[PDB]
Amino acid sequence: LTDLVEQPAKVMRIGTMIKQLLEEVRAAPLDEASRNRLRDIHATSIRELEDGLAPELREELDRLTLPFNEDAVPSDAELRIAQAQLVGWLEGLFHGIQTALFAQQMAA
Amino acid sequence: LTDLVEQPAKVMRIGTMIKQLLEEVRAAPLDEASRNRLRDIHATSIRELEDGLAPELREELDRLTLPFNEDAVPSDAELRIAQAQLVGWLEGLFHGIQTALFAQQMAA
Amino acid sequence: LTDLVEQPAKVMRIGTMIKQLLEEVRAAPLDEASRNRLRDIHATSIRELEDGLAPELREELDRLTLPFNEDAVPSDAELRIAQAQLVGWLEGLFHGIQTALFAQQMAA
Amino acid sequence: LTDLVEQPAKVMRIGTMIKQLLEEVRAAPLDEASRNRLRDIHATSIRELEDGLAPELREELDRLTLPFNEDAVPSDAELRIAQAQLVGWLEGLFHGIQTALFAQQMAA
Amino acid sequence: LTDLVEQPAKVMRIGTMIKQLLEEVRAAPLDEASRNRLRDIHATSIRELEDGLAPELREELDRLTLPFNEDAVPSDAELRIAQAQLVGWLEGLFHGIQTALFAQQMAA
Amino acid sequence: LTDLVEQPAKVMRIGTMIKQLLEEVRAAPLDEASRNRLRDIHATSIRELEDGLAPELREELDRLTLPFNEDAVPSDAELRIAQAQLVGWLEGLFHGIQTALFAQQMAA
Amino acid sequence: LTDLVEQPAKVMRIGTMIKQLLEEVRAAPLDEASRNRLRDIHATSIRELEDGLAPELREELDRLTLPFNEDAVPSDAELRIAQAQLVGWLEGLFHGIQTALFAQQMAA
Amino acid sequence: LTDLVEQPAKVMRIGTMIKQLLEEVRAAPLDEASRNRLRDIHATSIRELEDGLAPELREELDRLTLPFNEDAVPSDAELRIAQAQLVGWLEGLFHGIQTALFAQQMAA
Amino acid sequence: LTDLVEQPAKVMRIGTMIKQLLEEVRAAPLDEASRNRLRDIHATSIRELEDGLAPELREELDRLTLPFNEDAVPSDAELRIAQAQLVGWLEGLFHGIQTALFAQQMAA
Amino acid sequence: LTDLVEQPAKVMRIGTMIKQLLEEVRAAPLDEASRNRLRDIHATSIRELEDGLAPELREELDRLTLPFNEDAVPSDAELRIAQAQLVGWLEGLFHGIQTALFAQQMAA
Amino acid sequence: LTDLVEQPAKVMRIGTMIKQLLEEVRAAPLDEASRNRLRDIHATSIRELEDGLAPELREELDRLTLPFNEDAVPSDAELRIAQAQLVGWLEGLFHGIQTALFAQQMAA
Amino acid sequence: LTDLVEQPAKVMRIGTMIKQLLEEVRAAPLDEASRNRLRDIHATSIRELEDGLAPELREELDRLTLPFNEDAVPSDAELRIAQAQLVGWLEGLFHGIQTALFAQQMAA
Repeated sequence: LTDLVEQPAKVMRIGTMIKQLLEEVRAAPLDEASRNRLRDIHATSIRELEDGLAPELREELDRLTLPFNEDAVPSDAELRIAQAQLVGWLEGLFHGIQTALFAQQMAA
Repeated sequence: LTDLVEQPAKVMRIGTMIKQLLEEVRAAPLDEASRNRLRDIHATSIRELEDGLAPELREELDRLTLPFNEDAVPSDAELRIAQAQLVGWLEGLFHGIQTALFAQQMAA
Repeated sequence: LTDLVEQPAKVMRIGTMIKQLLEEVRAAPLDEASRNRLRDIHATSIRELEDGLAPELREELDRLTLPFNEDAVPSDAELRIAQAQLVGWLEGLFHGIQTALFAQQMAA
Repeated sequence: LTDLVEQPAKVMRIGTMIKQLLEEVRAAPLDEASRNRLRDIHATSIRELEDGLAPELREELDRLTLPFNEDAVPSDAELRIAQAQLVGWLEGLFHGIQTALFAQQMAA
Repeated sequence: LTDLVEQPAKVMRIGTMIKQLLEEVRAAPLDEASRNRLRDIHATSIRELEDGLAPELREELDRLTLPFNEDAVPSDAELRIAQAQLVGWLEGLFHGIQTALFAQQMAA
Repeated sequence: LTDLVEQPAKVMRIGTMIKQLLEEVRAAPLDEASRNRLRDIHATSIRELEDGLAPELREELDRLTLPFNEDAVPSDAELRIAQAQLVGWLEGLFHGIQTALFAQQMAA
Repeated sequence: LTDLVEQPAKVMRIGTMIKQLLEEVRAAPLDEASRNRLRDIHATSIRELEDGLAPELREELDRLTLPFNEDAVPSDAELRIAQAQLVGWLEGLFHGIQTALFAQQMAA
Repeated sequence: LTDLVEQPAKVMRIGTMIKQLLEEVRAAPLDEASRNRLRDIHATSIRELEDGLAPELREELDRLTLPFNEDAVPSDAELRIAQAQLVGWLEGLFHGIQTALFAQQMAA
Repeated sequence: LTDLVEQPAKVMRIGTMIKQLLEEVRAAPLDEASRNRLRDIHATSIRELEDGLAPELREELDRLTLPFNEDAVPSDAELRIAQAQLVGWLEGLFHGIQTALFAQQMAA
Repeated sequence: LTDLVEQPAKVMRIGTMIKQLLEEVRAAPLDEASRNRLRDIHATSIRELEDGLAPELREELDRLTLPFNEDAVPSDAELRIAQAQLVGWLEGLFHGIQTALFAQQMAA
Repeated sequence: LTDLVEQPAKVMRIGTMIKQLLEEVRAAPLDEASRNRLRDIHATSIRELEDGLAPELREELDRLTLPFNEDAVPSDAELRIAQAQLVGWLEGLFHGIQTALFAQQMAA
Repeated sequence: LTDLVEQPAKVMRIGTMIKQLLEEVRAAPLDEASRNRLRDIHATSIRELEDGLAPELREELDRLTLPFNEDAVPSDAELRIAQAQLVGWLEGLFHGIQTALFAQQMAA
């Protein structure tokens, strides 16, 4: 299925980034400036993520994803929600790749 | 196994996404916007779950599933209930899958 | 005997869904909307369990369970009670099944 | 001894159900509705327990058990006493079962 | 000495019951109804206990035991005292039986 | 060993009873009735202890023992002292017994 | 040497009785009746220890101990002090004995 | 991949420096002077990071990174966001390095 | 060295007695009576310690020790200082004993 | 490569001095005298580090570090920031060195 | 180097003493009488310490040591300072002796 | 090693002394007298440290060292800084020493 993740080095790069940033948001509350920043960051990280994925997962991700509004600073809640979604989605994707590796390299 | 899960990678993917989002709802209370977003995510996530499930499990899931009304923003409580339901349903589903796998690996 | 649980995949599934939901009700209090929602879920979840059980256990479960009243929203308490009973009943059913399997595969 | 518990699967089911509900009573205080439901559950559960027990133990259990007064809702305390009793009685019963069983497995 | 405990399955049954009920009394305070109930329970459990014991221990137990008054509800303290007495007495009795088993089955 | 404990089962029995009751006195404060009952239990328990002890230990125990006056209800403190005394005396007694047993099992 | 503790069974007995009683005085405060009681127990317990000791240690212990005054109820403090001294003295005596035994059975 | 990180020693240095400083930001709130210094450190550190990275990753990092507004002192929050990002990006980068490396060491 | 502690059993007894009493001083504050008793115990205990020590260590201990002023009751603090000193002096003494002893047992 | 750290003894020395000092600033707040003192120590400590580094790392470190102003006492915060940066920078430098050594001694 | 500590049994004796007494000072605050006492003790312990040391360490110790004033009771702080100095000095000295023993007895 | 530490026993001695005194300063706040004494100890301890160090390390230490002015009593903060500095410098020094020792023991 590895046909799904075109650039894996890149997806565990960005996924690790977003995971880290979410762990930051939990730490302590943000101000308008920070929340704004993290929105921008989220848009860019999804751009870069679609690049490292096959059209299958690009479009699935697009279907699950809700872009943000720029006319308003999103809440610390919306930021937690938006990033947690991507963290779960990625962690389940790599669960797929690694379970495939273990079963197959077990036969072999 | 096929009679259960047509697309295993996809159902585990989406399942992890829902589990993580349930962990966020538990983390701290949401606002009007975030709980709205999570309502959407819940709807779309069921959409995407139906694809990787045989029609039996499609319809069983539907019988267990409770759509939200777009005429009111649901409470953090309803969101905890809706997401928790899919998390339990999914884990009992995959527990079935693994009992089947262990049966095969015991047979051969 | 084994003929008691006609569909084992399905009862471990639904059982896990009830287990999770009870854990949510314990988490923090629900509102009229949420607890109403779990009434619905409890009624249909029993339906779906009855599908996966032999006439013996269908009829026993029917004797032990007290359907909810549609005429009023049940308490956070009654929901814990109703879910807990099926959780204990199922966990004891599966304890019977697994001690039986260990007995047989201990024989052979 | 074997003659004591004629239906083992059923007495283990019912037992686990009773123990689980007792732990719910511990969780948080119940309302009049919940206390009523849990009383019923207690009565019906003794009904189902007598079935899987030899008349000897049927009658000993009945001598140790105390029906409730249907003219009044029992306290969360009376429910704790009654269920606690059946939980202890049951574990002390099966403890008999497995001490004899282990004696047999050591014998052969 | 096993000549002492005529019906052992029964004494570890009841002993386990009373132990459990005492663990309940410690949990949280009782009302008049519960304390009354637990008195009744104590009388019956001693009746059933004397049955499973040789005349030796029946009468020793009688000498150590103080029946309750029915003209008054005993305190949570008297109930703790009364049951703790029987729990200690039983646990020391089974200490006797099991130390005998280990020493003798060691020689043998 | 005989020169110490004429009836070992009985002295260990009663000893455990006293230890458990001391654990209850520690648990929470008693009332007029319960502390009265425990006074009785203490008297009777010494009665029963004398039987399983050689006359030497009968009289040594008596020299260490302090009867209560039936003209006043003793404090929870006096009860803690009286019961603690027998618990220590008994454990040092049985510690003597086990040093003797280990001597025999080392000899043969 | 070993001739110092004439009756070892008795001194480990009484020693354990003093150890327990000190642990009670620490538990919670005593009243005039209880602490009076421990005065009596301390005086006779020393008597009974003197029985089980060679002239050497009888006379040394007499030099170290300060009998109590019968003319006043001793403090919770003096009782802890008086009991603690015999506890340390005995524990050091038995440490000597056990290091001697290990030395001898190390020799042979 | 190897082509991705051209100067490994240098990118690891800079990374550890950034992670350490982020943990200082967590330690306690900073003053305007400290926030200014740490901003500078952030800018200079991205300068030094671009050097040890292939133009591919140079440009991806630049697309993900957000320069600060020198016309105002950023919050302790913006500093937490920016450094947190580079820490996640870096660990997800080197995670790529060692997953490929381990693949090679398993191959040969 | 061996020449240093002429009576080892006795110095170990006295030491354990002193250490135990110091821990009582720690337990809770003493009264004038207890402080007086414990002073006496301190004086008498140094008397008994000098006996089991060679004149060398007899005199070194006397040079390090400070008699108390019998014209006034010493604080719980002075008692902590004096006993604490003898406890440290004693452990540092026997530490000498066993370091030399272990040297011998490694030699042969 | 190894030619980067000209004097390794000296840089682990000075590095440990900075590590400890940062741990003190965290311990409890400093005064104008102390924090002035750490300004001096930071400036000279960088000097002494530059001695033990190849031209490469001297110049890089110079680019990353921001000397302090002699015209004002720096905050407890700036001191933590300034020390933390060198702590991370050094720890990353030595992580590079040790992974290189393990690589070489893994080769041979 | 053992030429340095002339009487080792004595230095670990006194060192252990002073260590213990310092652990006492930390426990709870002293009164004028106790602090005075512990000063006296410190002077004497240094006298006895110089005896068990070669002139080298006698004079080094003298150079590091600050005698106390007798015209004033030193603070609990000065007493902690004075004793901690000696505890550190001694522990470093014995670190020297024991590291010498291990390296040499390793060659040998 | 000689090029580093001319007198190893002495530098480790004094180092441990300084470490212990730093532990006391941390323990609890000092007075005018104690902090004065520790100033002296710090000066003298550097005096004594210079002896066991090659002239290189003498002068490096001096470049890192900051004397106190005898015209003012330094704060507990300055003392924490001054002592912490020597503790870090010393540990990085001895860490260098042990890397050298392990090099020798790996070579031979």
